[PDB]
Amino acid sequence: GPRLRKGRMMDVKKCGIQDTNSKKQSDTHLEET
Repeated sequence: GPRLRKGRMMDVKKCGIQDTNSKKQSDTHLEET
């Protein structure tokens, strides 16, 4: 009934991947800031 805000179910049944100091790359030559 009362309006709600974001918070829909997300990765809950998954292992919950954690990225502390990890980095990702793409096809185009991209740099991490």
